[PDB]
Amino acid sequence: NVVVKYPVNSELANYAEKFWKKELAIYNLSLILNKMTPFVKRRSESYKSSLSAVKEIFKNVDDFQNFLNSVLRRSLDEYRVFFENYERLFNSFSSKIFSMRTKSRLVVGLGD
RNA sequence: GAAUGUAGUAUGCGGUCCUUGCGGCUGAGA
Repeated sequence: NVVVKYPVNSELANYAEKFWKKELAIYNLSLILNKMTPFVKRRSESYKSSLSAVKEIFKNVDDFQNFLNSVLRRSLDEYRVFFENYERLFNSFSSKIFSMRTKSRLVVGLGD
């Protein structure tokens, strides 16, 4: 088995533990990713806080992706109204709007 | 040696312009 420890303060430690086990719903992806980092420990006597390490605490990679997308999908309404406002911002200035699909995979901000 | 008063350092002024979080790495070994 594995042991998961959270470097966050008390109370919030238990709440984040409940959040990661899908016991309680999470609506903000940035918050759970950043301020609720799980330190998954493998058979080694260390707590690796890497994305590969935190992948282990799930059933598999597909469960990880589904959980992340479900967390993202909860905020769909607020993001929709925000996108409507942003599009209204575009229409104010005489701007040109075009839409393109990701032909291949895309990753921005890999180096932060 | 004798015999002040009256008075806003104020009026106008965008910490802005130019800068890809990029570079490199076999989900493989039997």
